[PDB]
Amino acid sequence: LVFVVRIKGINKIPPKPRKVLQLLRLTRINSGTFVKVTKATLELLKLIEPYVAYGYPSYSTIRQLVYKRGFGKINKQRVPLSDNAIIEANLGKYGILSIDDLIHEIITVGPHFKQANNFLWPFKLSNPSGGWGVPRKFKHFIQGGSFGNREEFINKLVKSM
Amino acid sequence: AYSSRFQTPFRRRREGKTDYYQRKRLVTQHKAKYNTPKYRLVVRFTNKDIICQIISSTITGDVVLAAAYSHELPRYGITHGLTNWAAAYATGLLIARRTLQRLGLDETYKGVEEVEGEYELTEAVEDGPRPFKVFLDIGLQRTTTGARVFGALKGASDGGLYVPHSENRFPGWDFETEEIDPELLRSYIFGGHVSQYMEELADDDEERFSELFKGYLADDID
Amino acid sequence: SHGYRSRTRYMFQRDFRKHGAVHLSTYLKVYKVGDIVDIKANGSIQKGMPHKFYQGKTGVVYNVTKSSVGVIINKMVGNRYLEKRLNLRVEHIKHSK
Amino acid sequence: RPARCYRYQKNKPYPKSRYNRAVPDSKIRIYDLGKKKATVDEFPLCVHLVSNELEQLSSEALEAARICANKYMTTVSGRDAFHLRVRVHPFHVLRINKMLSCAGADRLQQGMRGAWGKPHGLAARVDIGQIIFSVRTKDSNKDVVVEGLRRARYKFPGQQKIILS
RNA sequence: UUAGGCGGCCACAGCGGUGGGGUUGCCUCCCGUACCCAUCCCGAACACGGAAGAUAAGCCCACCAGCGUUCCGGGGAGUACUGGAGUGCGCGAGCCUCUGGGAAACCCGGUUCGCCGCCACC
RNA sequence: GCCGGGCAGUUUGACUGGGGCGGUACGCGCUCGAAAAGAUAUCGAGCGCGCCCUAUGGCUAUCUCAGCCGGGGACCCGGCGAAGAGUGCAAGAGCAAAAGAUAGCUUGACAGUGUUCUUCCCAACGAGGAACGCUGACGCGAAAGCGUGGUCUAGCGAACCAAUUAGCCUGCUUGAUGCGGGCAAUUGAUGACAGAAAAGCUACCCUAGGGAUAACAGAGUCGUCACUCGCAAGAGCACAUAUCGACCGAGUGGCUUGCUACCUCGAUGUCGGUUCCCUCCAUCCUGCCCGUGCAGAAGCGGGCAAGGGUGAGGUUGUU
RNA sequence: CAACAGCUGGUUCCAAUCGAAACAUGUCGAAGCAUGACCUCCGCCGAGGUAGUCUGUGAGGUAGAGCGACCGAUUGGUCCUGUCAAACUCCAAACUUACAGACGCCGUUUGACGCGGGGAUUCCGGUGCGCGGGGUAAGCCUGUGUACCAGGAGGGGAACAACCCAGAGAUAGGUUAAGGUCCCCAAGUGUGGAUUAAGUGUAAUCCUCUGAAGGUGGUCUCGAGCCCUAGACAGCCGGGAUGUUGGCUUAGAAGCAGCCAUCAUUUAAAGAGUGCGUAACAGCUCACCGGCCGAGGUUUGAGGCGCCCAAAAUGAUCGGGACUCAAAUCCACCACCGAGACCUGUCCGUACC
Repeated sequence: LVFVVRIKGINKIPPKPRKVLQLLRLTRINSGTFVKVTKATLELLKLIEPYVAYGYPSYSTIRQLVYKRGFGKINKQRVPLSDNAIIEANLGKYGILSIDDLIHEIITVGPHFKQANNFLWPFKLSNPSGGWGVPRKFKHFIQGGSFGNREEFINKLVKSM
Repeated sequence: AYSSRFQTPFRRRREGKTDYYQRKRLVTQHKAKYNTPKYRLVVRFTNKDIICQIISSTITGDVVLAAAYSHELPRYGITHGLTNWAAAYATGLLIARRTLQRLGLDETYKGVEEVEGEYELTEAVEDGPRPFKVFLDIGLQRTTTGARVFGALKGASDGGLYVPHSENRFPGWDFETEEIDPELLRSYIFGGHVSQYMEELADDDEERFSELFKGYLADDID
Repeated sequence: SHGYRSRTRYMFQRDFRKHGAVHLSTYLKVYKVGDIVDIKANGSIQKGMPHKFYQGKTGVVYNVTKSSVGVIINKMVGNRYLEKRLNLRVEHIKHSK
Repeated sequence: RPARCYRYQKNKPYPKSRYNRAVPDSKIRIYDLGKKKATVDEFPLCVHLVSNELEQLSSEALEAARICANKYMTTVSGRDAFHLRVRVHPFHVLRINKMLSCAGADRLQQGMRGAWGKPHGLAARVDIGQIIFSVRTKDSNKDVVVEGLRRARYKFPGQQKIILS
């Protein structure tokens, strides 16, 4: 799996990309969506590699961002979408414990956000940190740059929104 | 090989067998017992030997239903040279009455015939004897006037198979005559060329071969 | 100048190994009704040739007119209509992936 | 002169003799120096002449910078040692402002389309690291030939590296 | 097919070279022009007719790598080049890092002296 | 009928590194430019067509060259010889039992009517062109089949009017005759080639606009111009470097020139001169110095340095 | 007569949804039109559609490369050897592209895709980047793909259409982006380390920020060669034998223009001499010899900071002040500041239920 957050905005480029930011979802900055690593995937993210952060979050680092920014088809109450507002205690959308268990199945593979407990992407992240890498997107991770992968590189970024 | 910069054309090519740009020629007219990948009433020439084949192509195959090749003649018939036209009228005539109608000849197969009202019965064919056919391709060879290639065609024509060809691009007769000029129909073989080499000093016998042909048109074994 | 043999240069041309006449089999092969066929122009052909623009795209064969098969790119031209005019021979290749 | 809008490649092909005529002859004497024939290649001591730049030296550039080069190679007793090699030829033709084509900078003239520059000179071009013109013999002296090319470079638009044998 | 005919792919099949095979089953070379037919002149070829004689050509079979070609190992080379990103460097030309791809020449060693389809056939 | 700017009305095109002169990139074909689909500009590079052919068309049958060598630069015999000798014409492409050659036959270079593509990528638009059918009638072949002109892409032209081809329709109450009007189609021109019947001057000029576009000045630029630096071939009797100093390379200035066609055409007053102020170097003299191919004298070259100084007349509007 | 103009100017209330074209074909046409592309509105239709990616089946000859593969250029030698191509190709990408399936996204009350109809505006464009063609070049001319300006606010860049962040309902709290934290000015006179002495520099990009083929045993860092405890450098200090000016040559030629020879003697050692030098000598030097303590020495390449090739016009400049174990530069790093972006409360509009 991967987590995608679009650090760079789409000032105007590129057009083929930006198309494939949307379609992921995430039509904004600092938004975040979970993608399964598969073909018909991996192609798109690679295309949008310079735009966004990327990588496996650790789970229990994905639980953190589910609870804070979570779901609901329609943004509304039960805003926290905690375990209670996840798998149906009673009748309702369900799946598992409605917590880390949720971001357990997700991390391995399916189910997807909307598929179970049909509340969909995207994550709406705050974007803070002391700062993100060096300001301005650059070549990549091995340089001042938020670019690319690392399990516990997207952990910090994912953390502190 | 070479640097492989070049590509070589061969298939049948390389060493010659078939031609191309011919043998494609033949084929379009779907002929053979049935639809053919390549069909003919092949005529080959060998020193001291003439061969007639006949058959539609296969993916791998190029089968032949019935063959001639004076050599077998005389099965019945007689011992003489086989490298002459007479005795290359006989075959290609003997093949006819083998390929020509025995195993099967022109497009005749079990089941409904190819689209078109066509029925074939024993005896003269109804609705025209016209449907019998094969195209005869000399292989690599040279078209000449009365040439054995053509001659092979002449018998193995009046053998029932009907092949296109052009008259006046044959030996006439004489070299290979008809017994009687008023009736085209007859089995006819002549070897006049050699005959009259001497007058009838001795040796050659044209008379013997008419003998052969007599046997050919008739109820004979294989 | 302007004409069918416009700037083509390579697209039309077939070189060294495959030069001369081509096999009959391709142009004899029959396709029937909606069959997706690619279009191209094999060089060494002098008939049953489409234009030059539009060569390379697939179209769906439809009925045959004269000795030539309606096919051509039945398919769309650019992002557009399947406005199709097809007059291609079997000589140009058929088949689908 | 000066060579400025001459040796920077901001154009593309030709030379093409078909296309062009009235090319000036090169003023670059033979590109075969020293004793030829015998393989000089058997030698101690090696080479030089590396461009370290982009391109297009004119024949005006090479022909007095190369025999200038040879001149102080004469030290090795006329006909006795080394062979000098030049690499690339001045094929490449350049044209200069003949007011009819376009406007502004050269290879543009007056009007639009029209006079391409009229033929005036030819220059070979080179890459970042190519050997402009090399060859050596046994260590005749410390390296007279190395001294050669000192002078050889210093009449090339590029900064040439001596490069050790 | 202990030798054939028609092909597909169209050099892995090309170039060159060694060895083996038949005599009446095949392919030829071969023998010979009365005929059909033929050479701006020649039965050379084309065409026809035929088996006295051969395997020497061709052809078929086995094989050789020197050249050409194909593919592969290892080296060159993760080099040259490059899609995406960077308050990384440099006066600048230009370079670098991260990410995703990735060559050619040439060298050394193997591979390749066709593969496949239909038909007929001691 | 002829003469007839004496007089009247008009026209006298477009493109175009402003305009004009030159040219046409004004209709059309090929290679490249063109960035490996398609499309793609310039007064972009190379170069062609506005015909020619009754065979140089169509079909069928049959199918060895340049050149070299040897034997008697013509010709005859032999050998070598995959192609260096074709296909009307540009370029590019196609072609070998052929699309090329030779021989024979033949008129499909036919009439009629379509489908489609092109013209005009995408994406509408005519003439024209092409591909592929059918109906009818032929040609050649044994037959499949080929032939809708010349292997493919240039060789083209509206409406009105006339002439021409075959049959038919029709002309004002009516019949006959004459002479007309029409349906389909062929030929005749518009090359500024999707078609007006068409020469110039204006400094006597006028209007509408344009900085969409020139002259003058320009802020940007710095090829040009001025000056410098690096390297130092060479010359200077010997001696690179007292002095002179090429080739090549790197710069600085913004005094010349050019470019920008960027600024202004509801207007930024021309050249030269004059008068009056300030400045630049990169110093001509003067001060203080270094070198010398510095005896001295007179110089030559270099350094610091801008305090001060650095004119009068003859020709020419002249600078 | 209120002449006509394709030319300049002007054309007066609020708000909400969508939102261009500066291109193609024809035109006595290029300061204009028409028809297409493109914008909008309305009616119809009915279930799929395809801006992204992956795979499959196809199209391709540009980059590069190469030419004992055509072609045409282009060296030398007695087969070796030296070079090239916009109008070359035995090869050959990235990549663009037709079609299909898959995932994604989208559509069936927001009706897509598409069909028919009404209304346009528009056919002076421009800039950045990539690829270009012309030209010495241009804030040049002319293409192409794309994003932007035009018609786009707000934050940054000293100022500044298109450079960076960023695409914007009102109001509010919060956190960041670009960029910045010595002062002017919010936030550091931040940490570990090193370079720089030129005020280099404090200048991403660029008409705009120049600098190409002056000097520095100031100091730091890195590399390479050679010499050393058989005692180097100083390494440092001191010294620079007889035949003989070797023979020849030459005006001269005496160790040192050149040719030949390079012996012998006396020696602790000393070449018929390593370089400088003279007209030739002389003279200096090595080469060569003696002494001296004891450990590194010397030659050279590169980089960092600082110091003292490179000329312009009213008053110098990195935005300014001013800064040097930095407030410069490079390698790392920590904490902050800082938008209308992102998060968050309420409200408004619009669409839909």
